[PDB]
Amino acid sequence: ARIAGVNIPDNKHAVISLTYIFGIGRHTAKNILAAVGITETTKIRELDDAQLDAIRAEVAKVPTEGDLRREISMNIKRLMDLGCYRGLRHRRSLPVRGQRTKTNARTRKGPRKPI
Amino acid sequence: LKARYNDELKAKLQEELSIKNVMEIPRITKITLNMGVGAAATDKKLLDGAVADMQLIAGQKPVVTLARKSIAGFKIRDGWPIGCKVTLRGDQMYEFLDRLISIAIPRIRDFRGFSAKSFDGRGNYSMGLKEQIVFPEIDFDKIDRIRGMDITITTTARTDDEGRALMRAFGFPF
RNA sequence: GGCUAUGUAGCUCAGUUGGUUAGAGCACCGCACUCAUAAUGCGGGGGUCACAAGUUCAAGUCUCGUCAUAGCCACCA
RNA sequence: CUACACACGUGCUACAAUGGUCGGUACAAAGGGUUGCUACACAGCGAUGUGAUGCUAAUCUCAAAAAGCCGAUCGUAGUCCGGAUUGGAGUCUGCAACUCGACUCCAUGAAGUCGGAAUCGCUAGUAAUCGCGGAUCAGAAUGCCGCGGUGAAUACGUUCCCG
RNA sequence: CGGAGGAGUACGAAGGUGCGCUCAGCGUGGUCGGAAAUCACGCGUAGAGUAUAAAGGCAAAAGCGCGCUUAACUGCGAGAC
Repeated sequence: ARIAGVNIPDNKHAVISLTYIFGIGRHTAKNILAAVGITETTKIRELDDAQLDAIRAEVAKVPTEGDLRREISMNIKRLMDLGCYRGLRHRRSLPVRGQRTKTNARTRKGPRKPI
Repeated sequence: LKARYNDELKAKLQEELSIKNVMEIPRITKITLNMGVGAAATDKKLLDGAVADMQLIAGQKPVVTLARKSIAGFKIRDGWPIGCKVTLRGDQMYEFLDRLISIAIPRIRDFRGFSAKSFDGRGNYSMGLKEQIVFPEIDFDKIDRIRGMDITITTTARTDDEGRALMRAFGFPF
């Protein structure tokens, strides 16, 4: 099926399939299915068009994909523009939540660089 | 469309622009579809994919556009083919416009993607639509990678305001 | 005054086939072995063609010129 | 004292099927508790809040042992593996959590598919693996010092390495 | 033994014919895609091209396409340079 603009897997159960959308986790999928009425373990290929429409309508009430990406970018850019300590860390591409930088910062600062 | 423009949009546009003569009423002449593919001579599979996509989006057989001149910077020579193009006129272009404004725009994630201006000062409009998807075609399985596309609407309007009036009458967002 | 020849990693060298840059070995830098060195083993990154002009698959791979360099010819009265 | 182009030592969590998730259901030892530990009820998805009860403790409490067993599901995929990093919303200690705390919920979902030359521990209730407690301490353990659960493989021998 | 450059080939189509078409540059607009690729519209405009050196030429284009083809024939040849 194609939900919220992406093609989710068809053979996987509904809860696992719906977490393939940027902005939906297991809890959110678990709540959407409960709200609509579809059983948790039903495969995607076994849903009818009306149930697919119901899921597609339920997905509309939470931020997803492009909108959520835009909002996160807006927050980070606002921090960098303002210039507080957190924005300075974002500019420098260093840890933002107070972790040590003497060692062990490879996720933020990328692979090692020779001198 | 067709009958709609023939029956009301003509007099409605004449009212809108205070046009003196029936011929000075703007009309839309042709719609041209273009794909420009680089490195086509490398494989030619992407070229066949381009001609296939064109044949589905527009119910006409495309023609491949050959390279003119030979660029050292790119890997092209004047011999190789580097694109595909189609021209739509009359009923075909009218149905293409109808299907476009019906299906494509709702499906694309960004909304009101066409800007306000996008004008050459000649009443001719151009839009660049990303990905060959967002059109009635084969499902995502059993197709190649997405390919962007260029739509160009060439009209008899003399000025940009006349072009904008024609598009708004047709229902174009801008 | 005349001809020939050569000019590319830090050094030594191949360059090649005008698409194409280019590859090597030492060297260097990190790691290891050692009480500490050397020797030794492991991993890695490096040159864009002596330049100035033109023609074209800019081309280091063609042609001209300037410089640096090596060679030997500069004779008979 | 927490800086950050880099280099090293000691550890933790993994790279999955001898496993992950969900439901049901068993079996410890040791230790701490009056500025303290709290049965139970209500509110909250939750960390927690409010009321209230017993305890100066073989009497009341921390307290749920976890791996285990039974049933379902996932079927080898960077995945229902992994849990780093980042956006948003909170709780508590404290005069005060910006530099610079711990924890909770939603979202995000990085490297990693068993590791070169080399090098370390261990001979039996040992190694391996699973949880529980304490001192320091308002708060702040993957460290340190302890406690139990499940429970192996291999030793022909002294030629070589170290003492 | 004055000043500058080329040749010792290529092509069964790059020959014949019928029909058809015009280059190059600049400016706007348009996904990747930019100084420069393909698409659309304009403005000045032969500055393009002609297998290859230069010169004399080239709109009935001698420049560029497509279909059919072998006149890249045999015997000659008034008259000229």
